[PDB]
Amino acid sequence: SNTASVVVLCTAPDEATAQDLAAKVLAEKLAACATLIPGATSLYYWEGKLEQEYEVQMILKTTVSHQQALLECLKSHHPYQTPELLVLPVTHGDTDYLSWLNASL
Amino acid sequence: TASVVVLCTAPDEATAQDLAAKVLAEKLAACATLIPGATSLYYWEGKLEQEYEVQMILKTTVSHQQALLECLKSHHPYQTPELLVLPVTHGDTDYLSWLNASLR
Amino acid sequence: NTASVVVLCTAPDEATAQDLAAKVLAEKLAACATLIPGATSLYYWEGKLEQEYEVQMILKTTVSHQQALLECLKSHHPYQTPELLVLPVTHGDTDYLSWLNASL
Repeated sequence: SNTASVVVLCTAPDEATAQDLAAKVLAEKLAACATLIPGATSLYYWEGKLEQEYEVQMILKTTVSHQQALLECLKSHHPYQTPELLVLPVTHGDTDYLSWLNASL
Repeated sequence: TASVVVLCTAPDEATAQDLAAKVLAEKLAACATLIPGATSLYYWEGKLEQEYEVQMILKTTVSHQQALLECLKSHHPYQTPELLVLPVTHGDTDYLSWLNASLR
Repeated sequence: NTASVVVLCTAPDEATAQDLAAKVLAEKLAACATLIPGATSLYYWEGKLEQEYEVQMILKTTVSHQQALLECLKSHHPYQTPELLVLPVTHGDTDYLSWLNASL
């Protein structure tokens, strides 16, 4: 059987950072795959001020058994103090793809 | 305190940015990420439509999700825009703390 | 009114993504498909870091159709084993969800 999987959402200030973060967690085998979507814009209040920054949206694939380690790793290498680090559950997926995801870890 | 992620689409960046600033000011979401350059396909009144759109991803909590949806829906140019809620099973403690603190 | 879900699938290019979306829509296995080109997928293969420019697909459907959608998507997909993951929708705008269920 395959271990339950998840997708992790994280945002980086730019493409270089996003790729460095992705390369690192992939090497550490904490994620099986990482999708980087550049050209994004994030709006949020930071200490009372409305900010609007350019960001690269990251979507990382891994399993529940690695999510904790993945977030800890991402947070350490991330330039931001409190980066976006959210985990969404994958309730279902193609069996063979999930096997590859599991095998990659 | 359970966090959730909300999916919404807008016709252009101006409208998307307007929607975000609005819900952020009302403290119904802590953050909104906009992704332009997208395309949506769906049937409408019998024909397959293909529209250029901006994908929105907002972060909030279960306690605020309903109010967030109503507000977005109200200011959205469309009558029935995409408004979907996905559950967050885990997240960095500090980020989640910041998210909750940013809400109403 | 069946529970809805969102399906993530990655396509190698814009043409493939639109063809896949049109196909599943015609088959009534999804209600809507959002395509985000310009995405980069990173993963190890044969021992070396692969970097592919792809299209991120986000499809809307219900749990009663998730399995059929995945099978249709995989079959028409040019890759042998494309990314095919299902995320649950725990909530959403009532009218939107009704339209979603009705489109199926």
